[PDB]
Amino acid sequence: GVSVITPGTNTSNQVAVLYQDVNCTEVPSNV
Amino acid sequence: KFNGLTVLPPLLTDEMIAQYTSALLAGTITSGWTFG
Ligand SMILES: *[C@@H]1O[C@H](CO)[C@@H](O)[C@H](O)[C@H]1NC(C)=O
Ligand SMILES: *[C@@H]1O[C@H](CO)[C@@H](O)[C@H](O)[C@H]1NC(C)=O
Repeated sequence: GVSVITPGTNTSNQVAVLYQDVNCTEVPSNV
Repeated sequence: KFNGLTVLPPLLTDEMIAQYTSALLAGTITSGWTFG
């Protein structure tokens, strides 16, 4: 699955993304 | 590791929960019921 982490649109529009139990070398900065 | 089925990990690890119980146990051996 894919989850989106947001501080709330009333604070910022930046976002982080969690790819659940996926090895981070096969996803397609901060990784 | 199946077809559409996944298992999510718990937020507290087992190390964290053992830390919590050792803090409770050191509170009671040493202060009685005053820390609660
Ligand atoms: C939400 O927005 C209102 C007005 O724009 C502001 O007063 C409030 O503090 C905001 N909430 C947060 C959690 O930033
Ligand atoms: C992802 O794959 C690399 C290449 O084999 C491996 O070194 C790494 O340990 C893997 N990720 C995890 C969390 O084990």
